Amino acid sequence: LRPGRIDRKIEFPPPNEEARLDILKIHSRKMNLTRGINLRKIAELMPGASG
Amino acid sequence: IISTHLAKLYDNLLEQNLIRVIEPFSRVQIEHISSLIKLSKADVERKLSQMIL
Amino acid sequence: IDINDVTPNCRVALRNDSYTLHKILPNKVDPLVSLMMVEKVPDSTYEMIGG
Amino acid sequence: DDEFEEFPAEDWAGLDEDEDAHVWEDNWDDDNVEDDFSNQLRAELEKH
Amino acid sequence: GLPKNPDLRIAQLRFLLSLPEHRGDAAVRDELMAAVRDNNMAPYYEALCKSLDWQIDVDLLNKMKKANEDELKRLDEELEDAEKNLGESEIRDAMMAKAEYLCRIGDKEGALTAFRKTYDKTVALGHRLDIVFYLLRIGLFYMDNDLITRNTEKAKSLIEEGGDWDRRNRLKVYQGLYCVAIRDFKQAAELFLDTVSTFTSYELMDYKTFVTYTVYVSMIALERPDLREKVIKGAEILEVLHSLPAVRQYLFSLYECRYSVFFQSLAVVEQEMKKDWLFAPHYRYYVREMRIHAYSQLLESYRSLTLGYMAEAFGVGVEFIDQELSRFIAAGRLHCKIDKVNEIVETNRPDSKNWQYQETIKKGDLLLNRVQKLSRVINM
Amino acid sequence: EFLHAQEEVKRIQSIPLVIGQFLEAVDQNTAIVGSTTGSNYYVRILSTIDRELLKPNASVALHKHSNALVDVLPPEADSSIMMLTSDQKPDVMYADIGGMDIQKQEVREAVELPLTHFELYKQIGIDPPRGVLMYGPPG
Repeated sequence: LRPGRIDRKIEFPPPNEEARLDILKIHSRKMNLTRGINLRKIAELMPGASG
Repeated sequence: IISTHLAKLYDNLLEQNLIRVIEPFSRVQIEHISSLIKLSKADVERKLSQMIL
Repeated sequence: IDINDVTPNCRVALRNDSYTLHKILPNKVDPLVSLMMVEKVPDSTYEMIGG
Repeated sequence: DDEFEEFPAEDWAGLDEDEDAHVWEDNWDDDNVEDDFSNQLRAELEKH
Repeated sequence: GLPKNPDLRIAQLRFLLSLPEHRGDAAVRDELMAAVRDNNMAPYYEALCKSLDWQIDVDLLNKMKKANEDELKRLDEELEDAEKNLGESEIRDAMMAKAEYLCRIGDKEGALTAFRKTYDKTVALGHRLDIVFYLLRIGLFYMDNDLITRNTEKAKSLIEEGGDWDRRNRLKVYQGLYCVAIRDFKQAAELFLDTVSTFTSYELMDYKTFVTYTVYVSMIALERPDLREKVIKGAEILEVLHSLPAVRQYLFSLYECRYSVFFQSLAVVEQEMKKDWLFAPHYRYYVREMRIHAYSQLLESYRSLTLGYMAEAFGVGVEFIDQELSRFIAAGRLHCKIDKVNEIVETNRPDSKNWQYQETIKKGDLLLNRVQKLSRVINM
Repeated sequence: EFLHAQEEVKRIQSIPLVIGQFLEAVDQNTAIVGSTTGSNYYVRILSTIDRELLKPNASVALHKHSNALVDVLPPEADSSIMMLTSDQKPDVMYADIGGMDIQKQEVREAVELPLTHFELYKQIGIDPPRGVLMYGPPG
């Protein structure tokens, strides 16, 4: 973290509802999912979950 | 539930009964098989056609 | 054998009676770095990482 | 190669454009001109 | 999960009008006219009048061209505003909107050029696949076979590079429709069965129509065991069919060997397929193949049979069955011979050993031809 | 005469040989072998040896003095013996265990289900597990 090197730093809180839904979509993209799969309802049923 | 499954059990038993009846034969008659299994000739013939298929 | 081919970290074969380099045996480079390119990284975008 | 110059290639005088050029499978029976199998069955039922 | 653009019901209605029988369908004409009025398709209205020799309602077409020009100039101005300052994103959306409206109005070439430019600028794989899907749908709407093939290959290449399995399944459905178009019913049935449980392309057809198409292709492409394990015992297919008494009867008649009902169902299906735009070309091949399939199914369990019995089973006369069996035996489809002095249909299914010997002779002759040609060519 | 010579070159396969490990093939007629004495060598391969059998890290027998690769032993000599499965086989049935139905399902699925099926495992995008970790309190 010395000047002249990688000094800038960005923080990451635990994901919120929208972030959780997006991560679920990203990780479920490459899977055979049936019609009318409500990943939003899955995210709601999964509160306070991490990556 | 037993009533629901009675039809399938009947079909399976008819299949096995026909097999057992026609086991000791090479050119048995459909009329004779019907007489042995106590069913109509048309029904026995149709079931045998389905079994061959 | 020309010394220029006797590079650091290369397997060699030494004779029995007197250790005398007489061959440059094949070496396993083992490149472990050419297997983590993800090209342009398609389908990884801000819109779908919303949040 | 032994290009068979003696036998000429068919003349392209007309060279009409392809009528339909459908590429499915051709098959011989398609040429037959039937009479609407539905109508055939209706006639068969009517005449018993 | 995609736009209804171009609306394929428009293609269906245009085909219905082109058909000589229904060219006077007042109701169909009204529905097509309402759709074109709402969507403001000036190029399509011009083309439709040119093709159908219909009078041009210049009163409507005037305001319609006015609205089209207004919208086009709006889109061009918005695109210019985007490119002036905004970097990407907005400009791509502007081009997408312009091309989408051009497709919605019907300008084939303008829409294709706009989509090509949009694809050239776009870099997101999802958006690239969306563009390719728009082009594939245009090719389906206008039965542009070369465009369809090129876009299918491009979409396959994109999916290989990497893409969502949702888009994979959508591509499967698109390929299935194209296969039905070009008469590849085996692949059509395979893809449709694979996508029966993962159907999201409501842009192309309703789910009921999709299941009917899957049933139709399956009973012609699938043997009895596969038809048993997949279609008739398919939970989703049965669930959908519960609301389609005709298609269920059509399938179960063949499966259960109720041949008169099967023939009636095929009779109605013939008219349905002829009216349908996708199946209309192959509306006789399917019927003939289904008839051959039924005859072969009946004969598969009979060494000898009576033409009277066949006629009774199929609910037809003796002469009709005689003609059909003669035609198919001559064509080489059915394995049987007809005895007329005594009306018997003796079966003549080949012996496996002998069929294998003939196949070996044929294939080995081809291979030996090729080997001899290679040996000769080696020195000259 | 070639057939005769092949049989006469086998006297280089005298009984008191030294087991080794075949590492890499250099030119053909040569190779690099790791003896069990703890040293590697650049040695010659006997012509009669079937080169199909020289899989990497395959057990081989070397001449005691020359250390020449002379024979390719069966796949494994090995010192980590395998379960005799006739007298060393445990006597604990599945029934002797009570409950643990979920654990039994998971264990007999992760190391028998991939053995079976496998035509459903990729269809849904998940990959079969290489191993299983059983963790819990003491007993």
